[PDB]
Parts: sequence; C-alpha cells; structure tokens
Amino acid sequence: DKISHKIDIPDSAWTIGIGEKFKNAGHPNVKYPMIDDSYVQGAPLGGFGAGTIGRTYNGGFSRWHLEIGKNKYTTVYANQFSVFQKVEGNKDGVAQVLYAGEPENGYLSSWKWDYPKESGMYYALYPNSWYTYTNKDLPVQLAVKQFSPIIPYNYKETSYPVAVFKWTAYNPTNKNVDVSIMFTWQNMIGFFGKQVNVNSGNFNKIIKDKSKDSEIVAAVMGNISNDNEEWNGEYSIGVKKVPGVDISYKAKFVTTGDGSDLWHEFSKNGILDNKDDETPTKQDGIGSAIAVNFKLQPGQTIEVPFALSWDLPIMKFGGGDKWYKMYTKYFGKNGKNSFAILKEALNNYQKWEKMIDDWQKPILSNKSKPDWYKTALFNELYYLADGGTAWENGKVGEKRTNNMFGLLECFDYNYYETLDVRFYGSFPLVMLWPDIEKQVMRQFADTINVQDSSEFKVGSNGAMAVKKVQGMIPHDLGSSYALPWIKINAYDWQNPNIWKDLNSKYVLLVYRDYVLTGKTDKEFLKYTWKSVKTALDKLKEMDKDNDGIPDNEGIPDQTYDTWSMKGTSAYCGSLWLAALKAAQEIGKVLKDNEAYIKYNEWYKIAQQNFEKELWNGEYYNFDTESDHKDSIMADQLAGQWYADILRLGDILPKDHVQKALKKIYEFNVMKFENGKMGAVNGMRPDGIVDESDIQAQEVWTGVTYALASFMKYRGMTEEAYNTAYGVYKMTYDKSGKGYWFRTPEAWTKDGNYKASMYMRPLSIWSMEVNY
Ligand SMILES: [Ca+2]
Repeated sequence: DKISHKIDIPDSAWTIGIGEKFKNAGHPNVKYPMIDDSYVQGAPLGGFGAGTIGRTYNGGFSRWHLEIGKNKYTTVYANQFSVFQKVEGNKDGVAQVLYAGEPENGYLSSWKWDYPKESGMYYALYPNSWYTYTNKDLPVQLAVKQFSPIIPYNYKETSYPVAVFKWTAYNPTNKNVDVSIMFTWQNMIGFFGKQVNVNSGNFNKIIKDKSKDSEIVAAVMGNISNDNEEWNGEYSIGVKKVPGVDISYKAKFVTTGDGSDLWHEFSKNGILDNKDDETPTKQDGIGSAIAVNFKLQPGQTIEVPFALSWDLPIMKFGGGDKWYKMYTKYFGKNGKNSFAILKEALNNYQKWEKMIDDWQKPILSNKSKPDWYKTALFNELYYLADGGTAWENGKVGEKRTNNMFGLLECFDYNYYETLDVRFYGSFPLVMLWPDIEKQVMRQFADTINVQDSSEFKVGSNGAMAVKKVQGMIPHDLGSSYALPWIKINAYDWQNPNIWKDLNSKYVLLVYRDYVLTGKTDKEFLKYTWKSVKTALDKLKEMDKDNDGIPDNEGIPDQTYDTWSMKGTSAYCGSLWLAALKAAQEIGKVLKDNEAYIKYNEWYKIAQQNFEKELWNGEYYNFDTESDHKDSIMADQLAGQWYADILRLGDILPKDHVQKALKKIYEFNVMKFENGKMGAVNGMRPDGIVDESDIQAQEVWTGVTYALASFMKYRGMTEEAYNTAYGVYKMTYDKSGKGYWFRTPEAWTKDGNYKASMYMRPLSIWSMEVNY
C-alpha cells in the first residue's frame, strides 16, 4: 500500500477490506418479517431530502433510498468504476471492474468481475468515504474519495442530489503505465414509480461543456416524456478534464445484454468509441460510460474528479400527495437539470471538501477524545440523509415561507419524526441544522389542538380508539405509505393519545431548542407557548391519585411500547418534573407570571412526591405499582438528563442522581455481557436481567448513548465512555455484529437486532457536551 500516503484519510475512519467476509453477523430473530439487508453496506451519497444511494464497501450501488421513505436493496450491476492498465511496451493490458462480486444472471457477462480480496480497503468518516486499490496485477495504485456536500448550518448544498468521486492515481513502479478509469451508469428512469413499460422512452445524451481552461464531459440519462411525475427526471455522470488526461465516452450500451458493446472497447486500450446515440429504448435497459485515459511515469501522481447527479424533482407518498424536493429551490422543478447539478459539483467540489474539513476539524483535532468515539460520532450521522428524509419545496400544483421536514423513525416502522424517539434522535438537527429542528417543532406545535374523532384499531389489544385528541401531542407526522405532514399518528400499536411521555418530551424539546441555539429565539418560544401550556395542562389531568404526577395505566403508555408502567414511573415522572421546570423558565422569559407560578407549584408538589415514592436508598424504582417495580431501569432519570442539557439544575438531589447512575453502570452495563454491549434496559436488584418483557432484555442503542451523555455531564467520564463503547463495538468492530450504516434500535444479549436503520442512536451527538 503506497497510495494511502498520497491522500488524507483520517485515523478515525471506519475501515474494512474490499471483499471482506464478515462472520459474526447479527440477524433479526422475529415472528414477522424485518428488514435485513446484510452487512454489505457503506456510507450513503446524497443530500437531505434528495433521495440517497448506498454504495457498499464492495463497490456496488446497492441500497436505494431514491424513492423517499422506501428502502430497496439491490445491486444495479451496470453502475461501477472500472480500471484498465497497460505497462508501456506490452502487447496487452488488463481491465477490471472495481466490484468485489458478480451479477446473478448473464447480463454484463463480458465484463471482468470479482475484484480480488486482499487488494484494497474501504474507509468511512461520514460524509466522506474512500476506496484504495492496491492490487498485485495493477501496477498503478488508485484511490477515490467520495462524498456529498453535507455541511452544518448550510441548507443549500446539503440538499443536493449529487456525489463527487475524486480519484488519485500513483505509479510506484519504474515503468510507464497507461491507465484508464471508467464510470458506468444505467439509465435508471423507471427503476421505481412507473407502473408499466419501465425502460420505454429512456434515452441518453452527451454534453461537452468547453470553456477557457475547462472541459466537462457528461452523460445525461433521461426520458423523452416531459411528464411531471415521481418516476421522471434525469441521472447524470461526468468528469472534468485535468492536464494530462483525455476523456472518452459511450452514450449508449445495453445493460440487459452481455455488455461487450462497451467492454470490447475498454478492455482493448481503455478508450471508448465516443459514439453519441440518442435513440430511445423500448424494452432494453440502457446505460452510459465516461472514461479518462492517461500515461503515468514512474513516481507520478494525478488527480481527476468525476461526479454523479440525479434530478428526480417529485416525491410521491402512498396516500397520493406529490411534493417537490428541497434542492429544486436551487435548480428548478422541471426535472431537466441533472447537468447543471453535476457541473456545480465538478466546479466547486474543492470548496466543498474544505467546508467538510472545517466542520470535522474541531472534533478530529481534539486529542483527548479516542478515535473510536469519533468513528461513531461522524458515521452515525449517515442516518440524517439515509432515514427516508423528506424536505418539501411545495405541493405539485400549489408558496409558503417554510419547507416542511421529516426524518423516519426507521423503515420497518415507517413513521416520520416519531416524537418519543426524536427526543433522543434529534440532537444532530438542533446542534448542526437548527433551522430544520425548529421547523419540525413548529410542525408539532401546529398539531396540538388538532382533533380527528375517527377511530382506529389498537394493535396491542384490538380496541378501537380515537385517532387524534385535542391537546395531546401526536406520536408521529404520518407515514411515507400514507400522507406525511397531513395525516398524523400513522402509528397504531398503542394509542398515543394516552401516552404519558409525549407531552412532556415535546415541552423539553421546545426548551432544548431555545437553549442549544443561544437562548435568543424568543419568537420560537412565543410560537410554541400555547402548545406547551396545553400539553402540560392535559397531562396533569392524567394524575389519578392526586400526587401531582400523571399515572401510567398498567399498559405500555410511552416509548417502551411493550413494557408496562403503572402508577408513578421513574421514566415518565422525571420527564414530567423536568418539563415543569422548563415551562417555568419559558414563563419567566415570556413574562407570563401566572404560568410561572402554576408550573412552579405543580413542580414542587410533584418533585416531593416523586422522591418519596421512588427513592429506595440506592436508585429510583422503575415505578410504584408494577409486578417488578424495583427493577433498575437504564433510563430511570431521563428527565434529569435533559435538565442537565437545558441548564435547569437539579430536579432530584445530586447525591441520589450520582448513586442511581453508578447503580445503572454497575448493573445494567457491567452485569450485562461484561459491559461490552451497552446498557440493558431493565435489571433486577439481584443482578439478573428483568424478563418481564422483551424490551427489558434489550439494549437500546439511543438510550445507551444518551445515558453516556448523562454520565459525562455528571463527571462519570470513564463510565460514560465505557457505556458508549459497547454500542460502538457492536456496531463497527470486527468483534461486533456488523451493523455499520444501519445502526439498529435494539439488540439482545446474543447480539441479534430489532429495527436496523434507526433514528434513536443519533443521540450520540448529546455526548458533545462542550459543543
Ligand atoms: Ca399520580
């Protein structure tokens, strides 16, 4: 490996061998189907709301999230980088697709597949990833840096449906070597959203944009139809000329054939035919190819940038609504702008690289933080783009001031912005894209007094319940299968209108978002204040026994939606105390004296009773009335965690909080698989995992990272990082279960998972205490 020194890969990048097999991998162990796309994943490409494309460590473009809200795992084999090399004065060169695998059927059988093992590495530090190619039959070593411009406090480039692939080639040998790099792409119009004749009308064109000291050559893969539909638009691939390289291309090869129409050209001398052909296809799949060829002398390095863009302006959801995607604000809505997007990337990618470096540097340059922690912190952010992210710029046919946003809970439970989960999962939004975060919370504010009296069947018991109750915060903002932002509470396993955490978590989220953006946005507090008061006032009515605390009802009426709580619970009770303290403070800021006094009185009464009911001398009991009420819950003091973040001070005595956290570390962490897997949710006082419900026996990755945040705030630094380390180990390490770029909600002690690609573990950003 002589190429790694020519490029700048951080030591904290997650690393795996190209073609590596992973032996230990976890799977769901479940009654009903659950997504399991394997451990062959990688960092995604694409901006927020753009649709994303998962290119795996094996090189394949395989995890398609281009249909917003859907996860489709299938390798489009035509989409590749390939290399040709010939040592000067040899009869023949060699050609190789840079993919560690081969097609299932006979399509593209002419191409040289099966890139060998032990011949390169994949590296990831989101939003960047890299591949190196260090192959005994390729004298010139290659690397590529690939990324999209995901940039905190930037709402423009961060939206773009674009990726850059910056190649470096180096010749460590003492012979001249002729080298070509070729990007192939299938014209994927019709891959989704088209009900009949999936390729019909697809056509490819070549654009050569020549200007002083500049040439871009690109293929634009579109359809002859000018229909404005979800399925229609364009893909583009292209390259920018640099000194010492020539460009060649082929506008049209057949992807539903043996591929030799292209490969016989590339494998001869790495130079394509430069044949334009705009003839539309009917049944056959088609694709385009862009290549560069160059001669490298001994010791010579060259850098060349390629790019990929996708202008698919319209997203359609299952309930029929069609919306424009955010990036259309910058490029237009007509779906004929892929070249413009690609050109912007090829002419600005160096600036984008620096902008990314600028926001990663503060963390990377902090040598007090271990690299493993940095690996997790950056790579967990994959989910902000990969989570079915929807970011609208108008209804098709509809203009407002704001752009509604939603991130999915996950793909198995296809719910936008699940509030009980975003309480944990939304840290990167508030910390890095706060204008999005505030927009989402205003969306929830707007729903508070919505009433929908139509009834739905509750999954857990089969009872009928009212869809949406006035004054209760919704569970979610809908599903991609139905009508995001329009039809809320898509979730039906339980009835969220009687949840005891949603209203308090909502208030806490509001005040968090004010505090973590500088305590200056009084307008945001003013917008949400009536909803905050309504939320707490409704929840107060659920106090059945006049102790001043809402009562859990012997059912799962909160985020642990199969784990019953009854009476006063540590979880909902602490959240309530913290929410009251937040509302007092908002009252003070807005000069609403009567609210301050009311919520101060509620707080003092509830705080006194919480402590009396639950403090047992060592920790806070799970609740007052359940069968295993003295279980040690990992999340027992979630309210105090948020109070620490919100600078609301002590809701419970310092000594008791410290004792509780130490108990959780000693038991839920250290007595669960030797502390190597996170914090199990429920442990009995005798040191055995609570078996009352499956959720008690699970580690929740997002709960664990939040708990590590809590410990860090409380000066339990070693316990904090040791607690978080087990989640990192399980996700990313060779000794773990292979969950990189699909971090799940949960695992059990055997490592098997629930709900891969989950929002909650974005809570790791709550560990950025100093930030
Ligand atoms: Ca009560």
